[PDB]
Amino acid sequence: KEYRLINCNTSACTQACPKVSFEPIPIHYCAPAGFAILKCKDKKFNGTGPCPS
Amino acid sequence: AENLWVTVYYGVPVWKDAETTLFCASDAKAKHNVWATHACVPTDPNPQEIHLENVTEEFNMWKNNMVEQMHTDIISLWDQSLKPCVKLTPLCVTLQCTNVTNNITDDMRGELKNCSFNMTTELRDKKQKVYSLFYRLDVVQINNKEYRLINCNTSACTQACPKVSFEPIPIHYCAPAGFAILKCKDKKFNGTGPCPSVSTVQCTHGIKPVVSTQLLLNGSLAEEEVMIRSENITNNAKNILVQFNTPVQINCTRPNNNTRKSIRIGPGQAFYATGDIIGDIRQAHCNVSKATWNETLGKVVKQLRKHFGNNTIIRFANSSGGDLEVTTHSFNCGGEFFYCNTSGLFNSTWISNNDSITLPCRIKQIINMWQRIGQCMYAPPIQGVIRCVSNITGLILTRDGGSTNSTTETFRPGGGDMRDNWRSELYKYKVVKIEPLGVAPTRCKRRV
Amino acid sequence: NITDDMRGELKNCSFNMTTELRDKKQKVYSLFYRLDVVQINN
Amino acid sequence: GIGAVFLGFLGAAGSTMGAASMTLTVQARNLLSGLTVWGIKQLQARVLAVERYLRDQQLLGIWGCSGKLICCTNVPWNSSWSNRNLSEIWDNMTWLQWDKEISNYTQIIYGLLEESQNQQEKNEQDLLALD
Amino acid sequence: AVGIGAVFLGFLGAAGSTMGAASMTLTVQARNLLSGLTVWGIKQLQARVLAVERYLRDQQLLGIWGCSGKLICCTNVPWNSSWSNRNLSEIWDNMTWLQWDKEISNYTQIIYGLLEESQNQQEKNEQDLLALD
Amino acid sequence: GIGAVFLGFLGAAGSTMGAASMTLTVQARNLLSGLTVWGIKQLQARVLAVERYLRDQQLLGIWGCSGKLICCTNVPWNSSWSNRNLSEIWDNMTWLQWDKEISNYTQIIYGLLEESQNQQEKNEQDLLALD
Ligand SMILES: *[C@@H]1O[C@H](CO)[C@@H](O[C@@H]2O[C@H](CO)[C@@H](O[C@@H]3O[C@H](CO)[C@@H](O)[C@H](O[C@H]4O[C@H](CO)[C@@H](O)[C@H](O)[C@@H]4O[C@H]4O[C@H](CO)[C@@H](O)[C@H](O)[C@@H]4O)[C@@H]3O)[C@H](O)[C@H]2NC(C)=O)[C@H](O)[C@H]1NC(C)=O
Ligand SMILES: *[C@@H]1O[C@H](CO)[C@@H](O[C@@H]2O[C@H](CO)[C@@H](O)[C@H](O)[C@H]2NC(C)=O)[C@H](O)[C@H]1NC(C)=O
Ligand SMILES: *[C@@H]1O[C@H](CO)[C@@H](O[C@@H]2O[C@H](CO)[C@@H](O)[C@H](O)[C@H]2NC(C)=O)[C@H](O)[C@H]1NC(C)=O
Ligand SMILES: *[C@@H]1O[C@H](CO)[C@@H](O[C@@H]2O[C@H](CO)[C@@H](O)[C@H](O)[C@H]2NC(C)=O)[C@H](O)[C@H]1NC(C)=O
Ligand SMILES: *[C@@H]1O[C@H](CO)[C@@H](O[C@@H]2O[C@H](CO)[C@@H](O)[C@H](O)[C@H]2NC(C)=O)[C@H](O)[C@H]1NC(C)=O
Ligand SMILES: *[C@@H]1O[C@H](CO)[C@@H](O[C@@H]2O[C@H](CO)[C@@H](O)[C@H](O)[C@H]2NC(C)=O)[C@H](O)[C@H]1NC(C)=O
Ligand SMILES: *[C@@H]1O[C@H](CO)[C@@H](O[C@@H]2O[C@H](CO)[C@@H](O)[C@H](O)[C@H]2NC(C)=O)[C@H](O)[C@H]1NC(C)=O
Ligand SMILES: *[C@@H]1O[C@H](CO)[C@@H](O[C@@H]2O[C@H](CO)[C@@H](O)[C@H](O)[C@H]2NC(C)=O)[C@H](O)[C@H]1NC(C)=O
Ligand SMILES: *[C@@H]1O[C@H](CO)[C@@H](O[C@@H]2O[C@H](CO)[C@@H](O)[C@H](O)[C@H]2NC(C)=O)[C@H](O)[C@H]1NC(C)=O
Ligand SMILES: *[C@@H]1O[C@H](CO)[C@@H](O[C@@H]2O[C@H](CO)[C@@H](O)[C@H](O)[C@H]2NC(C)=O)[C@H](O)[C@H]1NC(C)=O
Ligand SMILES: *[C@@H]1O[C@H](CO)[C@@H](O[C@@H]2O[C@H](CO)[C@@H](O)[C@H](O)[C@H]2NC(C)=O)[C@H](O)[C@H]1NC(C)=O
Ligand SMILES: *[C@@H]1O[C@H](CO)[C@@H](O[C@@H]2O[C@H](CO)[C@@H](O)[C@H](O)[C@H]2NC(C)=O)[C@H](O)[C@H]1NC(C)=O
Ligand SMILES: *[C@@H]1O[C@H](CO)[C@@H](O[C@@H]2O[C@H](CO)[C@@H](O)[C@H](O)[C@H]2NC(C)=O)[C@H](O)[C@H]1NC(C)=O
Ligand SMILES: *[C@@H]1O[C@H](CO)[C@@H](O[C@@H]2O[C@H](CO)[C@@H](O)[C@H](O)[C@H]2NC(C)=O)[C@H](O)[C@H]1NC(C)=O
Ligand SMILES: *[C@@H]1O[C@H](CO)[C@@H](O[C@@H]2O[C@H](CO)[C@@H](O)[C@H](O)[C@H]2NC(C)=O)[C@H](O)[C@H]1NC(C)=O
Ligand SMILES: *[C@@H]1O[C@H](CO)[C@@H](O[C@@H]2O[C@H](CO)[C@@H](O)[C@H](O)[C@H]2NC(C)=O)[C@H](O)[C@H]1NC(C)=O
Ligand SMILES: *[C@@H]1O[C@H](CO)[C@@H](O)[C@H](O)[C@H]1NC(C)=O
Ligand SMILES: *[C@@H]1O[C@H](CO)[C@@H](O)[C@H](O)[C@H]1NC(C)=O
Ligand SMILES: *[C@@H]1O[C@H](CO)[C@@H](O)[C@H](O)[C@H]1NC(C)=O
Ligand SMILES: *[C@@H]1O[C@H](CO)[C@@H](O)[C@H](O)[C@H]1NC(C)=O
Ligand SMILES: *[C@@H]1O[C@H](CO)[C@@H](O)[C@H](O)[C@H]1NC(C)=O
Ligand SMILES: *[C@@H]1O[C@H](CO)[C@@H](O)[C@H](O)[C@H]1NC(C)=O
Ligand SMILES: *[C@@H]1O[C@H](CO)[C@@H](O)[C@H](O)[C@H]1NC(C)=O
Repeated sequence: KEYRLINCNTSACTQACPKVSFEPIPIHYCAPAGFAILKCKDKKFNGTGPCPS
Repeated sequence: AENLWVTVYYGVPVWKDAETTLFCASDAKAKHNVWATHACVPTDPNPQEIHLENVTEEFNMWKNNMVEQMHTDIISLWDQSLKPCVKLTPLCVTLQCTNVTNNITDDMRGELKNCSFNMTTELRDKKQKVYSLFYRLDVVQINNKEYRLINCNTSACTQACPKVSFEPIPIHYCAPAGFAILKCKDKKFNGTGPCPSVSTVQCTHGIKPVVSTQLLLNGSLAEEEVMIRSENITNNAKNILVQFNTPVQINCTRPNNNTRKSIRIGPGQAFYATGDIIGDIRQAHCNVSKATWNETLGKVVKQLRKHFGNNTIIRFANSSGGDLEVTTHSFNCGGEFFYCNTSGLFNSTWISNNDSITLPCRIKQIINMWQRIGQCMYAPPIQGVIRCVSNITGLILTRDGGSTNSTTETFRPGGGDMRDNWRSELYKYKVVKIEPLGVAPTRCKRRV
Repeated sequence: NITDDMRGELKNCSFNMTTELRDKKQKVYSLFYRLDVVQINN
Repeated sequence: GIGAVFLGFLGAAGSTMGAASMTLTVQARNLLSGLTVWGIKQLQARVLAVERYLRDQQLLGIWGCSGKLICCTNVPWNSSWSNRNLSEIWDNMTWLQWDKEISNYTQIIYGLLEESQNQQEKNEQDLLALD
Repeated sequence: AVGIGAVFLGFLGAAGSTMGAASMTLTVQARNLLSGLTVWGIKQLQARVLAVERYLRDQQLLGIWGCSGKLICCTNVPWNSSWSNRNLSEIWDNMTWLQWDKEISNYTQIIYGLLEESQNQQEKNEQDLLALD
Repeated sequence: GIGAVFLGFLGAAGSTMGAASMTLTVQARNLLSGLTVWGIKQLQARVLAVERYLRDQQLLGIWGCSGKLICCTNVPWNSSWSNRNLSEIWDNMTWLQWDKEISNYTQIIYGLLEESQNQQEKNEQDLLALD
C-alpha cells in the first residue's frame, strides 16, 4: 500500500500558517477623492438596466 | 520711463538638461514577454511631435542617460521574468557523457554530447536515470567519461520559462509631464555637437531591445549615408558605431530537427531536455549575400576614409580574442542563442583607388547575459527546425593602434558592452526639464 | 598549545558536507567555539 | 492678428521673448499630463510631475502672482542683473537665451519678490484697518 | 450658494436638478474633491496619487483661464451658436448638467483653447495698460 | 523687517506675532521641498507633503483667501475665543503661544470662515445677476 500526496505531480503545497485566521472580515471598498460610488437603492433591481432610485 | 520692473511669466518655453525616470509605452496591437509589455502604458496611435523652429540644441550620444537607464531597465526586466521560472539546482550532478555519432557531419563532430545522469523525481525518495543531449560548450570534463555543467562551480542556472518569449518588442520611452524629449532631426548628425534641426516628442520611437555583440540587427537605418559615430575617432580605445543606410539581410538557421523532453525533476517542476535529433546532424550557420556585404563594406570604407585620410588603406580583420561572447556575433534566434564566427565577414583590404557567405555558428544553452557572473540562465531546447531572417543595421568596430608611420588602418569587430546596442537607437534623443517660470524686465508696474 | 583558560572553548569538528555536485559529498573539518555547538543526546 | 501657423508645446522656444509670450498657455497646459518594473517608474513619474507643478505654483503664490500668466510686480529691475535694453530683450532674445543670463541672479530676484509680496500684504492689511 | 431654505445639501445632491438650481450648490461638490509592503497599502497610495492628480487637473485649467479661486467665473469668450443653439431658458431651466455635458462634449476642447487664448490676451493687455503709468 | 539679521525657516518662531508676520514667505517656501520598501516609503512621504500643502491651499480657497499670505475676513472676533487686547496679542506673545490658546476654538473659526465665504459668494452672485 504505497501512496503519495495528490499534489506531488502538480506543485508543492505551502502549509497555511496556523496562527493566520481564515475568518472572512467585512471589507468596505472605498473610492478615491474625485471618484464616487453610486448605489442602486431600487428594491426590485435585477442587476441590469436603469435604476430609478 | 527708464525704470524697469520685474515681471513674472508662467509657461515660458525654457528647459534644462535633466535625468528622470522614463517609463515605457507599447503598441496596443502587440503570450507573455521578457520585456513585460502588459505593464507598459499603451502608446498614442498618432504620436505628437512639435517642430522647434530656430532651436539649436547640443546633444551628446555618449553621455546620454537614456542609455544607462535603458540598460538598467532591460536587466531588471530580465531578472523579473526569470524570477518565477524553475531553478536548475538538481541538474548539478555528475554526467556520464558519450559522443553523438549518429549521422553527424565532420564539422559537427564532438560538438554534441549524449549524457545520462540520475535526477530527482517528484518524490524526494526516488531517482530517475534520464539522459539528455548537451552541447560541448555546456559540459566540462570532471578531472564513458564523467562531465558536469559549465555553471556548476559558479551558480545554479535558472531555466527560462518556455511560455515566455524572448522576441524583442518595440519599447517607447516616454517622459513624465513637465519633462520633454528632444529629437535631433538632422540627417547628418554624428552623435555629438549642436543639432540645428530639433523637435520635441513625449515618447521615443519603437526601440527593439535587440541583444547582439558584433552586428546591430533589426535596428534603425541611416537616412542618407553610412554614419560612423565614435566618442573620439582619434582614440583607438573607443568603439566605432557604424549605421547602415541600407540593411544587409542575414539568414540564420539551426538545421537540426531537435526534440524536447520534459523531465519532471520535482513537484510542479520540469526540466526540458533535448531528446534525439530526427535526421542528420549539421552545423548551424548564417548567410549574408556576398555582393550586398561587399557593397556595404565599400560604403563603410568610403565614409571611414573621411576621418582616416583619403589614401590610407582600410582593412577589416576578425576579432582579436577573448571569450566566445566577444569574439563571435552572438544573438538569440527565437529562443536559441547563436554564436557565429564572423571571420568571413571582416576579412579584406581596401586600396585608395550570386554567392553567399556562410558563417559557422555554435549554439549554447547556459547563457551568462549582461556579462554578469554567478547568474546564468538555461535556454530550453526549441523543438523542430529554427530559421530567422534579420537585417544587419550596423556594426561595432574597433581600431588597432598602429604606430611607426602606419599608412594602413585595421578595423575589427568588437561587442562587449550592451549599452552600445541601445546607444545606436537613443542617439538622437535627450531628456530636458521644463522651467515654466521666468522673470524679465518690463515697463509694467503692479497697481496698489 | 592552549592555556588553562581556553580548555574546551574550541572544538575540532568533522562532518560530511555537500559538494558542488548533488551526488558527491566531502568530508571536511572545522574549528567551532564551544558556544556554537550543542551535544547531540569522539 | 491671431494667425499663428501652429501652436505646440515649446513651439515658440526659438521665437523672441515678445513673440513667445503670446503662447504661455501652450506650455502651461502640458505641465501636468503631456509592483512590476514598469509599474513603479510610472508612479514615480506621476508623483514627480505633481511635485514640480506644485513647486512652480507655490512660487507663483508666495509672489502674489497666483493664477496669472503674466504678473507684474513692485520689484524694480537692478541693472546689475542685466544691463541690456528693453528693445534688445523682447525683440532680439529667446527665453532660452535669457534664462542662461539671469541664472546667477534668479534666487536674489525670488527673494526680493517674496519680500515685496509680504510687504504688500502687510500694507494692504494696514490700509484696510483704517476703513 | 449658502442654501437658504434648502432641504439638504450633499455631494452630487443636485445631480438631477436643473442647471440653474444645481448652480447654487457648487460649494458642496468643490470641497469634497480632495478629502472625500501589503496589497492594501499599494492600493491606498495609488488612490491618493489619483485623487491629487484629478484635483490638480481641474485646478490647472481654472488657473490658466483666469478663474483661479472662483466657483462661477465669467469670461470674455463669446458663445458660438454652433456649439449649442438652445435658448438660455432652455438650458438653465429644462436641462441638467449631466445632459449638458453630453451636448457640448464635442466642443469642449475648442472652448478650452478659446478660454486660454482669451486669458493670455487679457494678461498681455493688462500688462500694456499698466506699462503706461 | 526692512533690514533683518537673518531670515530662516522658523527663525521667527520666538518673535512676537507682529514681527513674525513679516517672515511668512520664509516658512511658506519650505513646505514643499526637502522594487523595495524604501522607495515606497519615500513615495508615501512625498505624497503626504503634497496632500498637506493642497489641503492648506484648499482651506485658504474655500475661505476666499486664495493665494494670499495675509487675508482679511468678514468674520467678527468672538471675545469668548480670547479676551486679550490687540496690543497684547501682536506685541506680547508669539504664534506658538497664540496657537496653544485658541487651539480649542480653531475648528469653530474655520467653519465660521467657510460659511461667511459662502454668504459672500451668494451676495456676489445675486448682485451679478441683478445687473
Ligand atoms: C529581427 O526581426 C525578424 C522579424 O521581425 C525576426 O524574425 C522573426 O523571428 C520570430 C521568432 O524567432 C518568428 O516568430 C516565430 O515564427 C515561427 C515560424 O513561423 C513560429 O513557429 C513561432 O511560433 C512559436 O514560437 C512562439 C514564440 O513565442 C510561440 O509563442 C508560438 O506559440 C509558437 O510556439 C508554439 O508552437 C510551436 C509550433 O507549433 C510549438 O513547437 C511550441 O511548443 C509552441 O506550442 C514564432 O511565431 C518570426 O516568424 C520571424 N519573422 C521573420 C520575418 O523571419 C528576427 O528573429 C529578428 N532578429 C533578432 C536578432 O531578434
Ligand atoms: C497528477 O496525477 C493525477 C493522479 O495520478 C492525475 O489525474 C489522473 O490523470 C489520468 C490521466 O490519464 C486520468 O486518467 C485520471 O482519471 C486522473 N485521476 C484523477 C483523480 O485526477 C493528473 O492528471 C496528474 N497531473 C499531471 C499534470 O500529470
Ligand atoms: C543517447 O544515448 C541513449 C542511451 O543512453 C540512447 O537511447 C537508447 O538507444 C538504444 C539504441 O538505440 C535503445 O536500445 C535504448 O532503448 C535507448 N534508451 C535508453 C534509455 O537506453 C539514445 O539513442 C542516444 N542518442 C543519440 C543521439 O546518440
Ligand atoms: C569523443 O569525444 C571526446 C571528447 O570530446 C573527443 O576525444 C578527442 O578526440 C580528438 C580526436 O582524436 C582528440 O583531440 C583526442 O583524441 C580526444 N581528446 C580531447 C578532445 O580532449 C572526441 O570528440 C571523441 N573521441 C572518441 C575516441 O570517441
Ligand atoms: C546513477 O545511479 C546508479 C545507481 O543508483 C549508479 O550505478 C552505481 O554505480 C556505482 C559506481 O561504483 C556502483 O558501485 C553501483 O553498484 C551502481 N549501482 C547500480 C548500477 O544500481 C550510477 O553510477 C549513477 N550515475 C549515472 C547513472 O550516471
Ligand atoms: C569553474 O571551472 C572552470 C573550468 O574548470 C574554470 O575555468 C578555468 O579556470 C582556471 C583557473 O585556474 C583557468 O586556468 C582555466 O583556463 C579556466 N578554463 C576555462 C575553460 O574557463 C573556472 O575558473 C572555475 N570558476 C571558479 C569560480 O572556480
Ligand atoms: C581623443 O584621443 C586623443 C588620443 O588619445 C587625445 O589626444 C591625446 O591627448 C593626451 C592628453 O594630453 C596626450 O597625452 C596624447 O599625446 C594625445 N594623443 C594624440 C594622438 O593626440 C585627444 O585629447 C582626445 N580628444 C578628447 C576631446 O579628449
Ligand atoms: C546558406 O547557404 C548555404 C550555401 O548556399 C545553403 O546550403 C545549401 O542548401 C541547398 C538546399 O537549400 C543545398 O542544395 C546545397 O547543397 C547547400 N550547400 C552547401 C554548401 O551545403 C544553406 O541552405 C543556406 N542556409 C540559409 C539559412 O540561408
Ligand atoms: C521534425 O521531426 C518531426 C517528428 O518526426 C516531424 O513531425 C512529423 O512530421 C510528419 C511528416 O508527415 C508528420 O506525419 C507527423 O505527424 C509529425 N509529427 C510527429 C511525427 O510527431 C517534423 O515534420 C520534422 N521537421 C522537419 C523534418 O523539418
Ligand atoms: C535569405 O532568405 C530569403 C528567404 O527567406 C531569401 O530570399 C529568397 O531568395 C530566393 C533565391 O533568390 C528567391 O527565389 C526567393 O523568392 C526569395 N524570397 C524572399 C521572400 O525574398 C534571400 O535570398 C536569402 N539571402 C541570403 C543572403 O541567403
Ligand atoms: C581570426 O582569423 C584568423 C585567421 O583567419 C584565425 O586563425 C588563427 O589566428 C590566430 C591569431 O589570433 C593564430 O594564433 C592561430 O594559429 C590561427 N589559427 C587557428 C586555427 O586559430 C583566428 O582563429 C580567428 N579568430 C577568431 C576569434 O575568429
Ligand atoms: C572562424 O573561421 C575561420 C575560417 O572560416 C577559422 O580559421 C580556420 O581555422 C581552422 C581550424 O579551426 C584552420 O584549420 C584554418 O586554417 C583556419 N583558416 C583561416 C583562413 O584562418 C577560425 O578558426 C574560426 N574561428 C574560431 C574557430 O574561433
Ligand atoms: C580571408 O581572405 C583571404 C583572401 O581571399 C582568403 O585566402 C584565400 O582563400 C581562398 C578560399 O579557399 C583560397 O583558395 C586561397 O588560396 C586563399 N589565399 C591565401 C590564403 O593567400 C582566406 O581564406 C580568408 N579567410 C577566411 C575567410 O577565414
Ligand atoms: C529588413 O529589411 C527589409 C528589406 O529592406 C524590410 O522589408 C521591407 O519592409 C517594409 C515594411 O515592412 C516594406 O514596405 C518593404 O517593401 C520591405 N522591403 C522589401 C524589399 O520587401 C524589413 O522591414 C526590414 N526589417 C526586418 C525586421 O526584416
Ligand atoms: C574535552 O572536552 C570536553 C567537553 O568540554 C571536556 O570534558 C568534560 O566535559 C564535562 C561537560 O562539560 C565537564 O564537566 C568536565 O569538566 C570536562 N572535563 C573532564 C575531565 O571531564 C574537556 O574539555 C575535555 N575532556 C577530555 C579531553 O577528557
Ligand atoms: C560521513 O559519511 C561517512 C560515510 O558515509 C561515515 O562513515 C561511515 O560511518 C558508518 C557508521 O556511521 C560506518 O558503518 C561506515 O563504515 C563508515 N564509512 C566510512 C567510509 O567511514 C561518517 O560517519 C560520516 N560522518 C563523518 C563525520 O565523517
Ligand atoms: C562630430 O561633429 C562635430 C561637429 O559637429 C565635431 O566637432 C566632432 O569632432 C565630430 N565627431 C566625430 C567625427 O567623431
Ligand atoms: C569586394 O571589393 C573589393 C574591392 O574591389 C575586392 O577586393 C573584393 O574581392 C570584393 N569581394 C568579393 C569579390 O567577394
Ligand atoms: C578626399 O577625396 C574626395 C574624393 O571624392 C574629395 O571629394 C575630397 O575633397 C578629398 N578630401 C581632401 C583631399 O581633403
Ligand atoms: C555665473 O556664475 C558662474 C559661477 O560663479 C560663472 O562661471 C559665470 O561666468 C557667471 N555668469 C553670469 C552671467 O553671471
Ligand atoms: C459628437 O460627435 C460624434 C462624432 O463625430 C457624433 O457621432 C455625435 O453625433 C456628435 N454629437 C453632437 C451632440 O454633436
Ligand atoms: C461667542 O461664543 C459663545 C460660545 O462659546 C456664544 O455663547 C456667544 O454667543 C458668542 N458670541 C458672539 C458675539 O459670537
Ligand atoms: C481647551 O480645552 C481643554 C479641555 O478639552 C481645557 O483643559 C483647556 O483649558 C482649554 N483651553 C483653553 C480654554 O484655552
